[PDB]
Amino acid sequence: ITSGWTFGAGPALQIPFPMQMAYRFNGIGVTQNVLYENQKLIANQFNSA
Amino acid sequence: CDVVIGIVNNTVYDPLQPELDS
Repeated sequence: ITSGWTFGAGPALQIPFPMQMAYRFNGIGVTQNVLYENQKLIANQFNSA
Repeated sequence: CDVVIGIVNNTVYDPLQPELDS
C-alpha cells in the first residue's frame, strides 16, 4: 500500500496512491486521464465493495 | 482545468512558434 510494486525488486520508493492507480489503469490499455475525473465515484464504489 | 485536483499554473513551450517568425 505504501510503495506499489517497487520494493519487489529492490529498495522501496514512495509513490502517491492516485499516481499508482493511474499506472494500474494504464496497464490495461486505458488512457490515464479517465481516472482523474471519476475519482469520487471510483472511491465510493470501492468503499461499498 | 476545473475538474482535476492538484493542477499547477506553468507555461508550455511551443517548438513551432520560433519557426514561424522566419
